[PDB]
Amino acid sequence: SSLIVEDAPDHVRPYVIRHYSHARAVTVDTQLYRFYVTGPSSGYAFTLMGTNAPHSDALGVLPHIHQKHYENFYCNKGSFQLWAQSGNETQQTRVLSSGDYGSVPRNVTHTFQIQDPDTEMTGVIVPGGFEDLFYYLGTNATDTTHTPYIPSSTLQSFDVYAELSFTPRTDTVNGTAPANTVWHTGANALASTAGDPYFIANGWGPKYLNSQYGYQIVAPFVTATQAQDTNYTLSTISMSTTPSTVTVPTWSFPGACAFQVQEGRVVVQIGDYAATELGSGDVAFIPGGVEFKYYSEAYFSKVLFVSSGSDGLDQNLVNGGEEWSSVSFPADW
Amino acid sequence: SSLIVEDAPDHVRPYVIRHYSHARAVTVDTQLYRFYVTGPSSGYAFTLMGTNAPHSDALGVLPHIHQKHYENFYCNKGSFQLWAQSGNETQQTRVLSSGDYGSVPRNVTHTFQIQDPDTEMTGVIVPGGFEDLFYYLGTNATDTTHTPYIPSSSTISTLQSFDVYAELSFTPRTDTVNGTAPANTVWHTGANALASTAGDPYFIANGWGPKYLNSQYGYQIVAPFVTATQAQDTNYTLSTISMSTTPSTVTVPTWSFPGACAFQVQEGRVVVQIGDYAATELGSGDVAFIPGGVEFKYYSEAYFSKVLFVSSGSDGLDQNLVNGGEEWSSVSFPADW
Ligand SMILES: *[C@@H]1O[C@H](CO)[C@@H](O[C@@H]2O[C@H](CO)[C@@H](O[C@@H]3O[C@H](CO)[C@@H](O)[C@H](O)[C@@H]3O)[C@H](O)[C@H]2NC(C)=O)[C@H](O)[C@H]1NC(C)=O
Ligand SMILES: *[C@@H]1O[C@H](CO)[C@@H](O[C@@H]2O[C@H](CO)[C@@H](O[C@@H]3O[C@H](CO)[C@@H](O)[C@H](O)[C@@H]3O)[C@H](O)[C@H]2NC(C)=O)[C@H](O)[C@H]1NC(C)=O
Ligand SMILES: *[C@@H]1O[C@H](CO)[C@@H](O)[C@H](O)[C@H]1NC(C)=O
Ligand SMILES: *[C@@H]1O[C@H](CO)[C@@H](O)[C@H](O)[C@H]1NC(C)=O
Ligand SMILES: *[C@@H]1O[C@H](CO)[C@@H](O)[C@H](O)[C@H]1NC(C)=O
Ligand SMILES: *[C@@H]1O[C@H](CO)[C@@H](O)[C@H](O)[C@H]1NC(C)=O
Ligand SMILES: *[C@@H]1O[C@H](CO)[C@@H](O)[C@H](O)[C@H]1NC(C)=O
Ligand SMILES: *[C@@H]1O[C@H](CO)[C@@H](O)[C@H](O)[C@H]1NC(C)=O
Ligand SMILES: CCN(CC)C(=S)S
Ligand SMILES: CCN(CC)C(=S)S
Ligand SMILES: [Cu+2]
Ligand SMILES: [Cu+2]
Repeated sequence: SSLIVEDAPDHVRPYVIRHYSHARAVTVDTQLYRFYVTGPSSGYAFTLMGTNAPHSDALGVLPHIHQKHYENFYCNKGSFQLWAQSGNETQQTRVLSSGDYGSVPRNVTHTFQIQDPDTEMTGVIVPGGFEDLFYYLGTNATDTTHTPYIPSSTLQSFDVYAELSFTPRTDTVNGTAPANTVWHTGANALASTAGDPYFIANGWGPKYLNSQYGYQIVAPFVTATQAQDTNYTLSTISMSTTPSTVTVPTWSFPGACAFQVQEGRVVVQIGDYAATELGSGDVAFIPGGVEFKYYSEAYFSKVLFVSSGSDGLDQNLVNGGEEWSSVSFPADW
Repeated sequence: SSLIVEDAPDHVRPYVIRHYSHARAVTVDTQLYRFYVTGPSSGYAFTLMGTNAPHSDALGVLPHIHQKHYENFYCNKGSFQLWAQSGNETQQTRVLSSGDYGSVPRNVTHTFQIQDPDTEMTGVIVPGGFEDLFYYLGTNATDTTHTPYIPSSSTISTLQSFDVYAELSFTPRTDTVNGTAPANTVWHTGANALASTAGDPYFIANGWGPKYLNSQYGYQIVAPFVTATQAQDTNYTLSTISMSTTPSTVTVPTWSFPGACAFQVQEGRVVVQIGDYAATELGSGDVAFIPGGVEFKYYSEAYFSKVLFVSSGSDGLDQNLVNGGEEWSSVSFPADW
């Protein structure tokens, strides 16, 4: 019943789960999957999973579609290539490195390939419960030492539909194809409407500065425009420390939310649990209707944030802030 | 008084300085430099600095050589391109992303260019005190909020006294493809070996260099960046050390080495206990400094942590772990103790 758990709970409650906790681990070939937030733990709001894997010369999965789930690919570290296509639109591919993001709405064909030896892919899937597929195809892993990974169609019920006619394009240059795309060389926009895949390289997407509680920079990844009926938001939030004269705000939202620290040290105080400090890869989950406070102990922290509903923490900070063109906040309060 | 400090001390002593602490910050144009370890703070053993900067369409510094300093470029986050050339050898260039490493021995022409918006370059220079150059080039920055960087002839002689020798004829090559040039190079697509020849620059992509597994105090994986082979008389080692937790049945070892050493956490949560100071837990980018001859203990509270480690001398912690370990081909440690 303590706040920190080794596997996500089997019912909705506040919790924190450390990076590389057991988290119902399974392996699929050389890949190791951890389920930090599950359907049961989030009341089916979303799934937050981590995949660690070594370099592979082959695709990590055969090309496929999910008709009822929206997947979000975030590169925690290392690098992996992601391919995506909607309808008959041109097929897109990007090589994601640390902090890069790839959006895969429902009905978008996709696959990936792990490039670097110490690669970690954080997946946020909406709605929650998609992890059953990985329990099913996976082999349970005890992983006593908590090592990141181990050194070395008919799945319609799980919402997986094969796309055997898809051929991942092979004309990648400087991490992107086709050639007329912007990747780490300029600004990236979110898709103009729902249904289309899109990618945002670390620090190149739109940002908003909120100065109500110290400085926080929200970099939206998914908004109402893209989520539509899937009804969620996703972004990174970067944070300064909170000045001594500023009260750390208490929040209570209609929907569940969660974050995974990427950089820095973030303290979270949820419900009646102790204020707890989270470091890299650690995850905090807050049920809808539960009060919480968070602040950065580090001088700069950045977290990956997901929320069920259209008016979660990220959107609130955006609406209370202003457009902003830097990954850094002002030097003066 | 307090193990944690906001600026590197003006003398040798155990300390920890948190990521983005003031650290006697200066700005050089859009770049913000923090001096986590200085000549005075390390007894002149080495300098460890952090440079945070936005994308630039221009070189971050005019091409130059240092005759008496060995520089080490480590990419904490973001990305920057680095060019390097030893004498008449082929000019090399790589685009470094998170966890990538570039080695620049004495007498090697080099320059860099910041590519990504949130870029952080950790520089380790031997011997220490090299930072005086940046005190001169730079303008003091108060940076009250500790933001990573601030949003939006005559010199010839001066620069030489700082061990900076301009190479005006050097033209950084412009035929980069997939983050590397020339074509016959290995970058994120295969193993990188440390240079077998002293004086030659070399690069190691994250996780692609040689590694060693030490199983004496839990699992630790050392990934050497600089060894005696390369350092020679500069007399130091540089590597990353990855760590598992320490099993309850294993005693966390107490270490002491003649030379000063230091580390900056890259990933995870690492507890350090130095001398008679209280144990302190370090996170992303935090730096711990241990004077030579001072006893210290460290362990990882995270299930996996990785630190960038530098040591003065030929047989510091990283070399010790290697000597007590075995060749290893994975960035992960075994699943069983
Ligand atoms: C830059 O790096 C990219 C990878 O990000 C390299 O792309 C790779 O290019 C090779 C050679 O063209 C492709 O392999 C070839 O694919 C064709 C088509 O299937 C096949 O007929 C050949 O037998 C060979 O296997 C490879 O698929 C492609 N990889 C990706 C992910 O696109 C690119 O070549 C690099 N450029 C340079 C100049 O180094
Ligand atoms: C892949 O990305 C690389 C950068 O990593 C691109 O290399 C860049 O290529 C351009 C044009 O060839 C170079 O600019 C040119 O430089 C010359 C010489 O100074 C000048 O005469 C031209 O006016 C122009 O400015 C650029 O310097 C070079 N960058 C680097 C760092 O090498 C490459 O073009 C990309 N390849 C593809 C297919 O996208
Ligand atoms: C996805 O495709 C299926 C089958 O064509 C279709 O029934 C469904 O409406 C699509 N869903 C969305 C959200 O477009
Ligand atoms: C999977 O679970 C079974 C049943 O409890 C166990 O015996 C086996 O060792 C597990 N496999 C792994 C790889 O952890
Ligand atoms: C969106 O999610 C919020 C928060 O969970 C929920 O209260 C609301 O009913 C949802 N809206 C729709 C139309 O489902
Ligand atoms: C570097 O070059 C200088 C000037 O040519 C030379 O005097 C010195 O011996 C060289 N140093 C090293 C370590 O090679
Ligand atoms: C810059 O800071 C240094 C170190 O504290 C100080 O010695 C120097 O005088 C400062 N420069 C100015 C102009 O104040
Ligand atoms: C190398 O450094 C160590 C530790 O500071 C020192 O004890 C040793 O004498 C040095 N060796 C040389 C050749 O300077
Ligand atoms: C394994 C990556 N993934 C989960 C985000 C899919 S291919 S759906
Ligand atoms: C600022 C980068 N640098 C220090 C490592 C040199 S060009 S010497
Ligand atoms: Cu999928
Ligand atoms: Cu230099």
